[PDB]
Amino acid sequence: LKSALGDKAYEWNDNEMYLFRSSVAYAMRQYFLKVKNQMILFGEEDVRVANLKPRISFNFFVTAPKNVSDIIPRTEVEKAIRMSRSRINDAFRLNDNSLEFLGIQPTLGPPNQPPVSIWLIVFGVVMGVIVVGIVILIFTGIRDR
Amino acid sequence: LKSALGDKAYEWNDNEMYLFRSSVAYAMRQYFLKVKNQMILFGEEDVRV
Amino acid sequence: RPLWANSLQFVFACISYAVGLGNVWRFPYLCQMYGGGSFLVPYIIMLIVEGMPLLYLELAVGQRMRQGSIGAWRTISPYLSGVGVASVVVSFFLSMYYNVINAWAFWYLFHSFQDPLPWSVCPLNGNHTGYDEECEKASSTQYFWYRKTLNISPSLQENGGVQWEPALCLLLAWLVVYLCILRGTESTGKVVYFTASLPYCVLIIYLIRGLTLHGATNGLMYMFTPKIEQLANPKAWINAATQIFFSLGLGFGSLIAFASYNEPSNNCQKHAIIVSLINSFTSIFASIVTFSIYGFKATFNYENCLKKVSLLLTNTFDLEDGFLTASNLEQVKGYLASAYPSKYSEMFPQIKNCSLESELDTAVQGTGLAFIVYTEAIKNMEVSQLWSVLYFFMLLMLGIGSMLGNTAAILTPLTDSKIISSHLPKEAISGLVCLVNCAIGMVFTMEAGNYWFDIFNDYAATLSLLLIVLVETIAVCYVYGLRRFESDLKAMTGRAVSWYWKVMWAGVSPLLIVSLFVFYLSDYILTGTLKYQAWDASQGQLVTKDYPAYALAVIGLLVASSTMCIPLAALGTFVQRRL
Ligand SMILES: *[C@@H]1O[C@H](CO)[C@@H](O[C@@H]2O[C@H](CO)[C@@H](O)[C@H](O)[C@H]2NC(C)=O)[C@H](O)[C@H]1NC(C)=O
Ligand SMILES: *[C@@H]1O[C@H](CO)[C@@H](O[C@@H]2O[C@H](CO)[C@@H](O)[C@H](O)[C@H]2NC(C)=O)[C@H](O)[C@H]1NC(C)=O
Ligand SMILES: *[C@@H]1O[C@H](CO)[C@@H](O)[C@H](O)[C@H]1NC(C)=O
Ligand code: PRO
Ligand SMILES: [Cl-]
Repeated sequence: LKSALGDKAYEWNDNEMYLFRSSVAYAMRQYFLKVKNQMILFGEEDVRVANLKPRISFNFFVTAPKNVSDIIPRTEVEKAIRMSRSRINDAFRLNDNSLEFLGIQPTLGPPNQPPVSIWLIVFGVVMGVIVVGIVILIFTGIRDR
Repeated sequence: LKSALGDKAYEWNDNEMYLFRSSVAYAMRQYFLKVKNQMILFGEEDVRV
Repeated sequence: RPLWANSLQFVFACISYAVGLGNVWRFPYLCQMYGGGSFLVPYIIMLIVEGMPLLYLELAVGQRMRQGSIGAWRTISPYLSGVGVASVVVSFFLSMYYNVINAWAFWYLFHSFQDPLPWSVCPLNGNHTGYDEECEKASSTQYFWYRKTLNISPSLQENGGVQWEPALCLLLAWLVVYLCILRGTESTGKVVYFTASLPYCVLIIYLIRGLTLHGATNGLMYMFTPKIEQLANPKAWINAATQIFFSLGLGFGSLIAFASYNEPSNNCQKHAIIVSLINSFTSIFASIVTFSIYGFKATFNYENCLKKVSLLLTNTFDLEDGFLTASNLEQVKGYLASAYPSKYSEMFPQIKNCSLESELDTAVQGTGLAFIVYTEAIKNMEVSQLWSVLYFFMLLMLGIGSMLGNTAAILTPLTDSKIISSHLPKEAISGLVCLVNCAIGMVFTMEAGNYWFDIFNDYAATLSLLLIVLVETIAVCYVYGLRRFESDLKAMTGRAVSWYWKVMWAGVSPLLIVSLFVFYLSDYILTGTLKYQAWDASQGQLVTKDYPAYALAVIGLLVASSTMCIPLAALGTFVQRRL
């Protein structure tokens, strides 16, 4: 927190863990609607949390709605969160560098916007003016022989 | 939605009503902690729509 | 011959021929090489014994003999004809590499119209998740100056083929100088005048933007504090002296041509001081701007050595975030040893021993101190495009001025021989010179170009100028001098020369120059070989490698074919005069 928000940073009481668990359940609800076309009513009690600490770094995992022995495989939780990370972030005002998930890293945005090679353009134009000069000068030169 | 977001606007399915109910429950949890110093475990099923 | 005008010009031409890139570009790089306050003292000492009196001597000789840089010496003792030819060869070698600086300034100014600035963000790697490898070990700007503008190969042995972009920029720089030298020095006053006035309204803007950066006093307290330890390093003193002789132009035989035209009613003793001081002063001014901005960069680097490590600590043994600033840093670094020795034994070899004294000294070492620093203060401004345009326009203007001077010094003794100005008009002499120099300057733009530029920057000029300023003085004051010379009188009328100028350029200049010469050779001979600084991309830090053989040969030839013309001309007279 104190890195991202710097100040104005709220404190992390259990009402925040509640919101986090509920938002993760929302993300899981969304994934099993637009990929697998099912309707699974995840709840905030299906997101088990462990090893809370000062750094606030915990572990969590998700189980089926009412089946305690049914753990959703990790490689699907890693996809639901990839889908709705941009919406989990702003719920806490964090910015993808203060809400690390340690195994899911962002990667979307390469650089290629120049259509015209501005350097070339400018160089081109400039050389023009100077050539004009070093041509016309030569003529006024033969003018005064 | 379509006014504020204009575009990129998501759609309002029941997974959004779930998030809304849960967030309102969170707000209520916070109010009864810094005003009345109680601890009341509101849930998403206590927000009737 | 044609003359001057208004008079107030002559001194503006001298000021514009001396304020060039020897002050805003080469003096900071030098002062950084040898420790800052270990390069100033020598500077002043020199300037008050061997920089001012020889300037006065050169202007007086160029005014009384009334002729160019070769005709002036033949008229003293025709056995001394060579000195003009050496003074032309040196200026040729100088311009040949001096123009590539204007070439690089053009390239940067051209790239400074994009958005965002190309040296402000680093490219994305092979999986669009993070910056490239060289741009994390090296800053962004060092990656730009070493791998987008140069493509510098990591060894003087692994050469390549002519690059494509900086060659074209060199072509443009030579076209601009050839276009400006279309009016003959005898009348290039306008351009001269304009330079200087320009390049002074900028340095003060950067002095107001420098001295308010956060962490800009550490750089000053480094640039000024003295170390009486490096007052032994002989290369420092020979570099001080050569720095001077390169900045004023003593030996290039140019100043002579200038104090040659000008009408013979001057008061030369007050056009030497007013030049010399200003030159030196401007250099000090530049060294206060750069070594402030530079200082800021250093602090920035150090700040990160505290963030990461601390964050590193914060990540490992865990710890409530926002708890390991700077003092707390040492605090916890100490309390984590005596508490968790299980992993402290394996993390301790990692903790990056990073402290301000180093990162302030080895940050931007090299010939690009004026290119990979002034960007570290342009990528931290309000509207960076306009202000980068300003700074690089300043550099380009200074370079064009200096190059005007050099090309005039090489054309004056070529457009005087009734033989040559008989079957080649006055428009194709300048053309021939510019074409030849641009066709030879294509060796500095290969994939191993910066090393050849370092060679041509380190031996030629400096050594030649030195070895010459001695024969000049011993010619004017023990072959035909003091006597007939002090008989200046009707020339100006200043009734004499002050007995603080007779002593200084008849019995202190030669002693000190010869002493310094032997004092430098006593290190070059016993050192063994010579070492240069390569890039070594795989790490992003300059390493040192000993020169190959033929590079040593070229170092030898660049001094031989410039200080061995005087005795050859002496022999040419002694043996010509036979029948
Ligand atoms: C809870 O989830 C588990 C899966 O982890 C279900 O167990 C499966 O049961 C079927 C038939 O009963 C077996 O064929 C599978 O092999 C079981 N899974 C595993 C991993 O062994 C269990 O049925 C679920 N509970 C309920 C009430 O449906
Ligand atoms: C950073 O400093 C520490 C301590 O000054 C160095 O740790 C020492 O490493 C040497 C090996 O060169 C050992 O012989 C010492 O016993 C170590 N000291 C302690 C207190 O453990 C560390 O090597 C330095 N880092 C680097 C990269 O040189
Ligand atoms: C990274 O990019 C390559 C394409 O260059 C792709 O084939 C590969 O699967 C990607 N790897 C990961 C881990 O995303
Ligand atoms: O003035 C000259 O001739 C060059 C450029 C500045 C210092 N030396
Ligand atoms: Cl100087």
